[PDB]
Amino acid sequence: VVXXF
Amino acid sequence: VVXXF
Amino acid sequence: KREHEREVIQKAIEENNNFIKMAKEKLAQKMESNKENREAHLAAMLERLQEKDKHAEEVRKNKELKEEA
Amino acid sequence: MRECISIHVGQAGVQIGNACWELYCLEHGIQPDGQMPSDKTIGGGDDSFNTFFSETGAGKHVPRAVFVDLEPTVIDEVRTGTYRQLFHPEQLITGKEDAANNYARGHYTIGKEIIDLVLDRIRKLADQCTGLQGFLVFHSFGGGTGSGFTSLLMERLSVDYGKKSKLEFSIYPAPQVSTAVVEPYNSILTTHTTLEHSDCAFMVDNEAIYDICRRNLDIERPTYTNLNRLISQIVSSITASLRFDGALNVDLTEFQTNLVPYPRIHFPLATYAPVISAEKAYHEQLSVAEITNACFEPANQMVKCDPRHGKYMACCLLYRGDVVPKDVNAAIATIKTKRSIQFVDWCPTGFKVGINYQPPTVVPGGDLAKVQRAVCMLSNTTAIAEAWARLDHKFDLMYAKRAFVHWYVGEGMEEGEFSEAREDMAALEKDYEEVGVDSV
Amino acid sequence: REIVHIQAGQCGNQIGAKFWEVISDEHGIDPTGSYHGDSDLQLERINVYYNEATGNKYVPRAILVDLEPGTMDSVRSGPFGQIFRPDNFVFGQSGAGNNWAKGHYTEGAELVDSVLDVVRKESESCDCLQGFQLTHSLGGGTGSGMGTLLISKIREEYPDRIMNTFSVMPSPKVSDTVVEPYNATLSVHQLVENTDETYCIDNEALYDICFRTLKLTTPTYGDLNHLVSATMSGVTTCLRFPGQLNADLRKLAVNMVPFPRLHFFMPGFAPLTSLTVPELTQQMFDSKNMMAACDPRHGRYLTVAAIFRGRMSMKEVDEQMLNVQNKNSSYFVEWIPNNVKTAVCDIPPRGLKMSATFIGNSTAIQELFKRISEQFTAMFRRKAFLHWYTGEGMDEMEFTEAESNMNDLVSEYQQYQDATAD
Ligand SMILES: Nc1nc2c(ncn2[C@@H]2O[C@H](COP(=O)(O)OP(=O)(O)OP(=O)(O)O)[C@@H](O)[C@H]2O)c(=O)[nH]1
Ligand SMILES: Nc1nc2c(ncn2[C@@H]2O[C@H](COP(=O)(O)OP(=O)(O)O)[C@@H](O)[C@H]2O)c(=O)[nH]1
Ligand SMILES: [Mg+2]
Ligand SMILES: [Mg+2]
Repeated sequence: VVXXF
Repeated sequence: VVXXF
Repeated sequence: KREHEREVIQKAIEENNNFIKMAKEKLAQKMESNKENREAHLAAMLERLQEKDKHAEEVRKNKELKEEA
Repeated sequence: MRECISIHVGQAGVQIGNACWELYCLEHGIQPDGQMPSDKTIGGGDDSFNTFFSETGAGKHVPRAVFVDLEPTVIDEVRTGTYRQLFHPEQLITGKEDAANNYARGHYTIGKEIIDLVLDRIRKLADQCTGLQGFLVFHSFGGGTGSGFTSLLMERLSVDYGKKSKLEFSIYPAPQVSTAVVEPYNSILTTHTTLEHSDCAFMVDNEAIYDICRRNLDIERPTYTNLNRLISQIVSSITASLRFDGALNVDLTEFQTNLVPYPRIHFPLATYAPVISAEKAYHEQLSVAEITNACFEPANQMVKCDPRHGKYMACCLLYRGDVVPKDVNAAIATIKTKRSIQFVDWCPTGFKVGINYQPPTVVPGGDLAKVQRAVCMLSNTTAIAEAWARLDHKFDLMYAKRAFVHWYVGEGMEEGEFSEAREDMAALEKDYEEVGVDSV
Repeated sequence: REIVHIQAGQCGNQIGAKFWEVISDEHGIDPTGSYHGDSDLQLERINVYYNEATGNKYVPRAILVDLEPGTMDSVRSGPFGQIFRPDNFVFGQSGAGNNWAKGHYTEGAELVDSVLDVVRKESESCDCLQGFQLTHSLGGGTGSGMGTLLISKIREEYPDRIMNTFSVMPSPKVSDTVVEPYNATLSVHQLVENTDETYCIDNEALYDICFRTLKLTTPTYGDLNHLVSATMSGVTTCLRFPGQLNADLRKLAVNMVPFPRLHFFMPGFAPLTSLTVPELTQQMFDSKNMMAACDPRHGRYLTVAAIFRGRMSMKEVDEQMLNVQNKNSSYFVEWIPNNVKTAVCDIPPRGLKMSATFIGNSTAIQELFKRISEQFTAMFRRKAFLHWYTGEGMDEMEFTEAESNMNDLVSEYQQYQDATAD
């Protein structure tokens, strides 16, 4: 899954 | 009973 | 009556003295029993953490064999 | 002569101590810098107020007290507060790390680091006394310092002072302001340990005091400063006989004689009146006859007990202010008629009364109305045992699953110490039952 | 008095950094370390988390650690990077390719001695050190493996101080890494024996909150972290502001942990919008607002801390907190009376006018460990991926021990859930 702060 | 001379 | 008048007052001393005695003792026993029980709980804690330090070497000294082959 | 040394242990003990000594100062005309313009005996004195206050050269009246805590926050506020100048620094004794709501930490781990210093300072006060009566010890049942260190000090004081009287003011835990889930545990432990070292203990139930602040003073959510101000009035009533004197005054030790039939049955029930707001008190003055009646209304009790379902072993009335013998006598006659008030068969039914003409004062910005006359009833009723039962039930539920017991063992205590404390508490409830039974 | 902070690894240093950003704000501490606040309640208990350097500079008593430097330069380059004491940066290079073994035994152990040097520097300074709080993830290798090493190394030097962890549980919905069910079960094996109190931060819950509740089309890590910081400021409010209840780490553990092992908490926050007191109270006891993926109504509450922050009526909080215990009476174990406590802090968190932070030790937390153990035994029944570990010299038994030990913990939660009075 594509998750950057 | 409260009793002074 | 005079012999009895002394026996009564020295009985009171003996008993108030002994109250002070028992108390002083019952304290010193349960204060020492406490020191021992805590020192022990701390010792066993430090124990378990120090056998995790020798298991950690048996892992660093297990890999040190595998690497070299 | 007959000096009395107050010992304030832990937060509750200290904060209640603040309220009390502020109030005493307002009652004796003592300024927060210790100076007292009434006292002409400079440097010394024989007066009634000298049993709670020593004097110095400078003209400074100094509380015969010690404040002890295992952590500095609460006592630090005393050191910097309105009445800072009143004490001498050696009297305010602090640790660094508290007892974390742990009896074991208070009695042992942390307490042992400071017990000697406290006793050294207590001793230094005792040396100022021509004839010490004894000690008053203010503490919470629930705190770790309040419970554990108090037991330690009391045991140590039994040893260093033999059988000089030791009275407790013990704050009994209430859920509306409880700080620890384990307060039942701490309660049963200190009560057991202190039982044979305490001559007389006045339990203050916080739920009772929270109830009265809510109901009679219309305080929405009571604070500690609320409870303390009410509690102080009650303590003031009980110590009034020791700090004032007049023809009609009866010494507390006399009340003590009536109140304790056996050395273990030393927990009197306090009931105080009138607790009334300034709004209600305006234009409505309360009579000797009216406040006396309140004493038998359980809403005004200091511990949540029901004396009606229990039997009386004694009754004392500590009047202060505008009270005359004539009116008191008629007042009790009424209640002897209008109530039932069962006594055990082995006790007489007379009420021991004392009167101090010195009227109740109040603290500025207090919530309590300044009344002309007031009264504290001290009763020895079997119903007080209800307090033990509620706490013993709470204790029972947790120890069944040994819940939380591990924070105690880890500090050095045993399961045996628990079961033992609990057996004493069972005996005490049994004892409090045995006395209610009729004779043969 | 003083707490010493330790953040470790990618996740550890991210959530760690945000935690400081946030409470630095609440206490009115700028990125340089000066105070510019209005209220004196701010500096009352500042010493708990900050040292007072020369020039009235407040400095996070915080130690930063990693095996890759990647994350830590991001921090020093961050908004607050300079506030930190530069010496307290302690990062290796050899890294840990998300291998728990590399953090614990092999790659982490050469660096462990240098981290501990920095701890001692901060601990010797403490007027009264109460203990340590740690930030880290349980899916990775540095934070997971070397964090658990560190705890054990610190405990045997500070065995009577409190050990507290904000541990981040791994979920597939957030990391496609395959070995995470191994890393977690291995560190959880350490946590049960060596921490006093452990805040379970569940990513399945942080994602689901963000996607379901916050309607974030695609949630970022910073999105998840904005929840984590809200929680962390929430559960440490009582540690940092002059208060009554749970004012130090020990007094909290004593009120929260009835049995030494069962110390895994289910934190909650409200409002979760990112507003009334009866609404706050209900929300913070609702499944959706839980930061661990559990329905508390699937178990019983052993103990609970509730912290209400903001200007509100304390009578109302009192009546409401009694409300929810009465109505939900069945969900609180009988044999621990008065197990729910309530704090109230005047100072609202930044942005909100009033919040509610929840902290509960529920036997419903067993739901979270069961999910990890299903992910674990599925991979381990086949002995998959075990070369990455045994390679580093480990033993297959140490997996079983970690398996069976973690299974004991769940039983224990079920035991006390099924217990009764008389
Ligand atoms: N009436 C009244 N009760 C108080 C006060 N302060 C604390 N308490 C009660 O005392 C109990 C907690 O014990 P504390 O006195 O606060 O704790 P402590 O004696 O300082 O012991 P530790 O803090 O654990 O070292 C609770 O049940 C409180 O409700 C107070 O100022 N007034
Ligand atoms: N909530 C949150 N989780 C993270 C973050 N970074 C990594 N993780 C989680 O941590 C696990 C991987 O551990 P990681 O921190 O990358 O290991 P490390 O390289 O040793 O520090 C995965 O399950 C990630 O979902 C973050 O910034 N926030
Ligand atoms: Mg305290
Ligand atoms: Mg004089």
